[PDB]
Amino acid sequence: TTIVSVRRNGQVVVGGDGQVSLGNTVMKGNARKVRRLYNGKVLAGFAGGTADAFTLFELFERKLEMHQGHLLKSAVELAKDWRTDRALRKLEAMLIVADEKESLIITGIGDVVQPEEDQILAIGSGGNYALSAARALVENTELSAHEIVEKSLRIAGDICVFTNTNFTIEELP
Amino acid sequence: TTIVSVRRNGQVVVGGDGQVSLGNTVMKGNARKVRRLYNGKVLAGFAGGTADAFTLFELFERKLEMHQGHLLKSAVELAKDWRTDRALRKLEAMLIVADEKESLIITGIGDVVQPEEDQILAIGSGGNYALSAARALVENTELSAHEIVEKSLRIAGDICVFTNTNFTIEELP
Amino acid sequence: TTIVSVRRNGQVVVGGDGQVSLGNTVMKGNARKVRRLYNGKVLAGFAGGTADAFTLFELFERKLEMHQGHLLKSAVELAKDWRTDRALRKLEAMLIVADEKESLIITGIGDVVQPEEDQILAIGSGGNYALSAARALVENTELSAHEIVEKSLRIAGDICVFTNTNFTIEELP
Amino acid sequence: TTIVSVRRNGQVVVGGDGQVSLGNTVMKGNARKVRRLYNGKVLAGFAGGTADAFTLFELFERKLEMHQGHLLKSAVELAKDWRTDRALRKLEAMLIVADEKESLIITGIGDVVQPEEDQILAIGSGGNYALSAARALVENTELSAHEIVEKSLRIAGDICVFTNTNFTIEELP
Amino acid sequence: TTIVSVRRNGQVVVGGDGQVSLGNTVMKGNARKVRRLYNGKVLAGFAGGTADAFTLFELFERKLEMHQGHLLKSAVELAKDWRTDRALRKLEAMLIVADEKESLIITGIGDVVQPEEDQILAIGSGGNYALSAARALVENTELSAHEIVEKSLRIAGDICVFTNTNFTIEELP
Amino acid sequence: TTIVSVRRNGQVVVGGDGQVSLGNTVMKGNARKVRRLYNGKVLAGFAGGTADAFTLFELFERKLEMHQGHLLKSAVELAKDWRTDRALRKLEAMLIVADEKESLIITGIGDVVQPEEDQILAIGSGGNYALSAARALVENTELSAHEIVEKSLRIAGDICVFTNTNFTIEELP
Amino acid sequence: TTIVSVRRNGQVVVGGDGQVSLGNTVMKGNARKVRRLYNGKVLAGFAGGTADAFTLFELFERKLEMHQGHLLKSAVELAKDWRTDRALRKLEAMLIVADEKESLIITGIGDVVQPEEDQILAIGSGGNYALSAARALVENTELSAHEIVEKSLRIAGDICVFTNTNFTIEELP
Amino acid sequence: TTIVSVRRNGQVVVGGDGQVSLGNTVMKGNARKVRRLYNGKVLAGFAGGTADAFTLFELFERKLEMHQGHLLKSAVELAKDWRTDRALRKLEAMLIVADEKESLIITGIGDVVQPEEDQILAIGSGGNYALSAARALVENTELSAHEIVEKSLRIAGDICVFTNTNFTIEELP
Amino acid sequence: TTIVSVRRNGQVVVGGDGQVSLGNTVMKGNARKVRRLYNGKVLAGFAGGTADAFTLFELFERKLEMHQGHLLKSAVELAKDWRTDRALRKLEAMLIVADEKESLIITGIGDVVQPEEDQILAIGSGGNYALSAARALVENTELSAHEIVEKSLRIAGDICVFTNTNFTIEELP
Amino acid sequence: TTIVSVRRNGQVVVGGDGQVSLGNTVMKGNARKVRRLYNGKVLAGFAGGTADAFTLFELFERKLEMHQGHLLKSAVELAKDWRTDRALRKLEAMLIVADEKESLIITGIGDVVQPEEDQILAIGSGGNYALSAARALVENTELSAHEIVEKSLRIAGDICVFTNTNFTIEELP
Amino acid sequence: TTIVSVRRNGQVVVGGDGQVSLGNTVMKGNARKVRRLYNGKVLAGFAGGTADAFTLFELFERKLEMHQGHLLKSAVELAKDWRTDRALRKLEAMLIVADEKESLIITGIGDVVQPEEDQILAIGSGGNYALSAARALVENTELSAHEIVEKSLRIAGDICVFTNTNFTIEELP
Ligand SMILES: [K+]
Ligand SMILES: [K+]
Ligand SMILES: [K+]
Ligand SMILES: [K+]
Ligand SMILES: [K+]
Ligand SMILES: [K+]
Ligand SMILES: [K+]
Ligand SMILES: [K+]
Ligand SMILES: [K+]
Ligand SMILES: [K+]
Ligand SMILES: [K+]
Repeated sequence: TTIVSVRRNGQVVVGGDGQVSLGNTVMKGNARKVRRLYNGKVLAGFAGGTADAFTLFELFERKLEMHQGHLLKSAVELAKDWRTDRALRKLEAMLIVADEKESLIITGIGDVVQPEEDQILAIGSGGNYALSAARALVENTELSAHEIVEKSLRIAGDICVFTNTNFTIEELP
Repeated sequence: TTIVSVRRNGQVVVGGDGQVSLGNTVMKGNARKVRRLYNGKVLAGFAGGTADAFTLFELFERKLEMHQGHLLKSAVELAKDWRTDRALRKLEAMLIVADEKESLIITGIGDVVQPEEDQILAIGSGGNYALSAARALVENTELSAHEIVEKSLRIAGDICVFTNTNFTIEELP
Repeated sequence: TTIVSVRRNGQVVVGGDGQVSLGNTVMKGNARKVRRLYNGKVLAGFAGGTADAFTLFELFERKLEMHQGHLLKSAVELAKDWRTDRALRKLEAMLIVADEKESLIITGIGDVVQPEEDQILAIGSGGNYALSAARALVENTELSAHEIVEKSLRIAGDICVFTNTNFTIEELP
Repeated sequence: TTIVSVRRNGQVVVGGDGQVSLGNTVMKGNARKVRRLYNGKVLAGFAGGTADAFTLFELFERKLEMHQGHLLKSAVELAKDWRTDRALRKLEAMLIVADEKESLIITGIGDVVQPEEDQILAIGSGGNYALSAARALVENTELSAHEIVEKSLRIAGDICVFTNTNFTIEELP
Repeated sequence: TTIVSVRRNGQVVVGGDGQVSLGNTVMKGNARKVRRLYNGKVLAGFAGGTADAFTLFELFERKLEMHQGHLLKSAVELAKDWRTDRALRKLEAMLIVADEKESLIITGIGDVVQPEEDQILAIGSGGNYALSAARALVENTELSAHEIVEKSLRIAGDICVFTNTNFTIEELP
Repeated sequence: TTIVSVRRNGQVVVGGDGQVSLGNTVMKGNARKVRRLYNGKVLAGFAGGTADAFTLFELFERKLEMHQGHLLKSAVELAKDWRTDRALRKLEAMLIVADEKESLIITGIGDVVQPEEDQILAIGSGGNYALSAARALVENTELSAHEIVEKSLRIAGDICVFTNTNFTIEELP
Repeated sequence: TTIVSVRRNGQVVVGGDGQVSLGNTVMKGNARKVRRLYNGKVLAGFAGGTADAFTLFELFERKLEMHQGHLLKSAVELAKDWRTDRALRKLEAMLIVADEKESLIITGIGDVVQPEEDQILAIGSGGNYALSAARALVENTELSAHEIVEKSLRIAGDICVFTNTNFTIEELP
Repeated sequence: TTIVSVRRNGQVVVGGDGQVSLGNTVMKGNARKVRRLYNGKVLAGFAGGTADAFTLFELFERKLEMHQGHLLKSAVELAKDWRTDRALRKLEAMLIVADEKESLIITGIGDVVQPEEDQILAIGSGGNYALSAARALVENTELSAHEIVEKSLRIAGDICVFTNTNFTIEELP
Repeated sequence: TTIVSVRRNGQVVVGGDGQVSLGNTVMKGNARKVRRLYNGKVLAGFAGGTADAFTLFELFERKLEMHQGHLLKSAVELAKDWRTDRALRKLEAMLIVADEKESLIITGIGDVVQPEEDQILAIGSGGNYALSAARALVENTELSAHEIVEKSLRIAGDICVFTNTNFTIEELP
Repeated sequence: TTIVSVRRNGQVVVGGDGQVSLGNTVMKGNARKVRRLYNGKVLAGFAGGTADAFTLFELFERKLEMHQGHLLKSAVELAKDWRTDRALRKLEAMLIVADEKESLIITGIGDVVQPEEDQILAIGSGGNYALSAARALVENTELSAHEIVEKSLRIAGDICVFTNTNFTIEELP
Repeated sequence: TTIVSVRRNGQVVVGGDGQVSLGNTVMKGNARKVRRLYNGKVLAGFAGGTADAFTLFELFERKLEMHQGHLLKSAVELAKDWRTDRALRKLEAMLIVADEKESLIITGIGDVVQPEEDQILAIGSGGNYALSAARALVENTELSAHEIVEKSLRIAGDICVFTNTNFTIEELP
């Protein structure tokens, strides 16, 4: 799995591949791993099971609702519950969330990670290949966030056997 | 075990073999791995223990009763319970459910999987062999869902040591 | 890797994918795994390292030369040396060889092996997926051996994470 | 794999199935597990790798050449080498050898086993099922060695997932 | 343990050995593993602890009472409670029950199971040895069900280290 | 640990050693592993922790009280609870109980074991050495139950590194 | 396996059971584990493979020959070679040797063990059960060495699942 | 991670690196692991997730408030809640807190701990490298606490693969 | 470790980081992992021990010498020996070699890998991060091979905890 | 095993227990583990097999002969041969040797070692218990070396399950 | 164990502690881990078995004799033998060697490591603590090589449980 997000010139993009694997075989090649949340104002990408994703995206929306739409505050609150609720502790996954203000990785191990100054985030088994390609592109070209995400996902798809080249890409605004 | 499902021309078929292997021997040879649930409106097949499967089938029917018979919603709700409940987490198996609208694989690891455009799903140790044969037949012949399921189960049976030639094939007219 | 061979209507075809993997990552995606030997009269596919393949193919040619083009006798002697010499025993590659008369699989651990009446052979991690698709196509369509190999390689490349869709296909017309 | 040997009324028969399983799939289905050695005066069957077996069969014939064709002496000498040689210790398998006087199982763990008064020997994952059926038939019917071997192999085949219905049966008239 | 049942010429027999093992040692050699239930009309054999058996047999009787002697319905309900209750789920015993109409195996993990056309059933570590001997005897002799069970138990007791030769055999004449 | 019981000429004795070990060292060498229960009418020996013993002896007394002092009935009831209560399932141990009528071993794995006709029972790591010596003495001498228990515990103490020679022996009446 | 030796009133006996096991099943039930060596002047019992036994008994005879028939000296020399020869180090087993002067256990771990004052030795998985019974008999009866060996082997056979009751007993003189 | 604190000549300093790792890769290199609490009067460093840290620091502030700035009492109560609540017990972070009076380490497993006479404290995988460098510098130079923390963090960052050289250093002048 | 090679506009470059690690700590941070061979006409990078590197670079030079300086031929010959020589088989590592004609990865598992059409190769734990960045740069910028190698090594150094930023870069010509 | 030596007031004593264990059972309880060498002038204790000890002691004598009774030089040469010869390297015994001048421990892995100012040495699994008791007795009582060794062996025999209380004690008056 | 080497102002010092730990206890406390080799012109220290170390030291001196006393060449040659020789591969340890020109670490895993510009090397479980302290002292004081080594060994000793305060420090004037 590869999910990568880039923010450039007032645009933020989150994109992912479509491969769901079981052991060394492919169960599905067109999964949609990126969704729009909170009245389409938040982009969310997940590396993990769909049902697991629904439970966590559901709660994150409840956090946004009670926390005035503050991404960081909502993210920290989600992480706290995910880290301590006996039910949620069974959900193994990683998430990337982004809104018009900032981008974050949320984990189930009590961490919420902000990006470096280049504003790029990536998760999944192939995430670091997209991250490497994205940083190269951001630091050496004028390409748009959308174009970098597309090119980075492709590079990750050609290296990671668990990442394919069937992408789902969401942009905001 | 091999369970395969094909949907074509308004017909939905789910079938499986009959071999139950204990250790590396044939425990039973005429198991019934596909069943009709929800007043005969749902087909369900399982790869795993018979007792475990019956437990999950009953729970799924309760989810269907709860969510107006909507398959995807019910499957996601079952996957969530399966993922967190102490007793259900001890239940090892994979499920295929199908009604007149859609087909899904349900897992105990937080995944609910929809088929690709071919509308085929397969599970079990021999699942991928039936999947390969079914995809070849759907894309290259005019055979019916029933015929493809029978022919795919037979091909899987000649390759997988744990898959039988004694099939139970159920269809939703 | 997936290498598959089909013989139909006087045509024999051997084709393979192009992925070379190290762990769960791809080192090369355009590998040619099928070669023409014995001045074009023999098609040879291999799952394994290129150095191993070069060694085994050069040794195989030598044998074909001294057995005046007899594939089976040449293969039987190859397998004999393979299990005899401590140097060759270190080679883990798997091979498929085919001429206008017959098709065979040769490995260092299982000596020589012939196909069933359908004359399909497959090796590599994705082999059985290709085999399942090929058997379905031979038994249910009038497709040529080339068409079947191309379609079976594709089906396997869509299921096996170690097999890709960049194929090299050779045919003995 | 199932190899079984029965001696009755001056006839000595050794037979086996034809299934070679790679992982948990049918690698090959028509293997020849029983062979005639020593100018056709010895029958030998093996449970394990084909290459490994051929290596041990060749070594056994050299032992027979060395010890005037005496089966027990040669088997003990083979067992000793198999037990200590660096390369042979890597060879995993069990063997059954039989001539017109006696039958023996040879192992790589320092054992040479003679049959009980029933004069029956069996090896392989399905060996004990064939052993049970053969003992029942020798003690309760007047069937010949050949018939008992065929019927015992078939019974083992319905129980052991790794045993085939394609037999090679050799007899010493 | 080895429990085996054969039905022939209007006679049904269930018999078992008497060894109770803890690790690789024998705690008891004269255990009675076959009992007469439902006032003598039902033969029941079990592989497992005596406390577990007492629990399951008392529960089975209750069901036979409310199902007016119907073995299958009683067994199906037994298996339902077995997988339903957390208390019963802890019971790992395996059972064989037989009346003048039919013979069945019941386990906590595989629910209820019926025999093949030969009407032989077996459970316990030595079960398959008894099954192999019994199938050979049914298919090749005119022996009574009692004779076959006695001879099959003996063959299994001579192969399985956890089965002995002190048998308890019950017959429904 | 070694606990052994012999019943001879109207006398029943239960005795045990005094060693409590942790890993390969001795924590205590004078533990009292045999106690008198039910108004001194029942002898009880335990292989396991003291607190574990107290919990189980406590419950067994409650069983005797509600089951009219019937040892077998009380033992089966204790085993059922021990086998299924989530709390009791954590207690790992074995027990021997004896009254003026009979002797029994109670386990936490759903079994209650009665002695062979020689009326000797033994548990603990050294139990089978005392059992061997006891059977030799019972079958070949006229020694009293008390003397055999004492001599058997001593023999076990000289063989098992986890059994010592500091005994606690209770007799009834 | 159980081999036990007792020396009483000028007679020394070595006896063993006949079971050869592979995993949890019996390969042979009438093996002869005790032999007479050195012109019938030495008794030898072995727990291990037959071929392994032949190699070691062969060398021990060579030691006797060059060491004037001195058992202890010959035993220590055999142990030294067994402990250090790369070939012999592969032989896993234990031996008991006895002559008219003394009895010894020889191991492959650089040890030669003399008996306690009771002059009883035992090896094999069931050896300590025969040892316990033998010591009880020697210390409490007037039975002959032969009778004690026979009764001890029987007691071990009823406890150890890897020891049977088919004995081979040799006496000297 | 490496967090280290040194107190010298009325100055207390706490500093840490900025690497956040997941497995053997870096998720972030500019993390701020040292924060100013209690309106600037308390320096706090942490090894662990940011969500965990936010939780523990908010809880610590609350305690400082009710203990009127008493670091030790506040830390002791923090550690009490940490091991008491099942929610907090899931938090694995390690903390270092320091005010103008004293410096302490607090963890969920080891409660509160104070420094040795040199007043150096360190946590994180690289902690002991920083501690070793700091002890050498305190005992052999006149360097300020700030200089020592900066130099010790650098030495640790050059040895530990999970610690980098992007430091955040806070001082209480 | 990260070694990466790019060939662009008649220039070929091989560069690597300087970190040598033992477990999770750094043994050396300025290792030179790229050398010039064959009279400075060949560039060689290695991921593995220095002594191991010297042995293999030494042999590769011997191959060049006897094979007229043909890189591919020399590489295949080195791989064959490395794959089969008992001494060389102990050397675990990966190598990249380049001359004015082509670039290759040589492994000890019988493989020699040529680059894709972009002519980029990379090995080491961080190799795929440099590979991702290099491909992004080659496909989207006009930067020189030297500049891409430098920027790619840097990106890999910021992600892989086992790769640092102390580079050694060689260019040809 | 426990061997301990104490030197006090011109007396040196070496004593050991008598237990020989195989796994968790006792093969012999009256072993003599301390011997007088060099015509009575050297006391030698050993933890290990008797064959190993015979080998090492005969080799040690030879060295004492050529070093005219010099214990240290003889021991240093012994240790040299021990780690030099592939035959001797297989010997795992541990030794303690003492003469009227000094006491030393010699092992195949740690060469020669001398005692601390208290002149106590101990080897064997129970060694450190004897050492702890001996150090307490030397530092706090006026007891003779013989009394201390006897009392320390007893304390160790009461704690270590592999050490018994049948001691052999030798003293150089 | 902690061995550390520092070179400064023409002085080269190698030192180590004296603790040898067997299991988790202090086997010996005054080991001599640093030795002078090659006619006193080379200093060598080891982390690992004493016997193993002495074997490697002897072999190194032979390499020095072979290569005109050149340290690096000799170290690389030793590393090559250590890497491939069957017996030497069983030798677990790390070495530090130093002469008047250079210092190196030699490993059995194909590595020969030179120090960074600080000219410091350290090995052993406590090596990195001594390394940290030595680097702090070399970069921030004017202490001599000898003083830094002693002070670094002491700091390591307060942190590593396996490192002593009894040092052997050798220097090359
Ligand atoms: K991919
Ligand atoms: K099958
Ligand atoms: K693929
Ligand atoms: K089968
Ligand atoms: K048995
Ligand atoms: K004991
Ligand atoms: K037995
Ligand atoms: K670092
Ligand atoms: K790094
Ligand atoms: K003891
Ligand atoms: K220490």
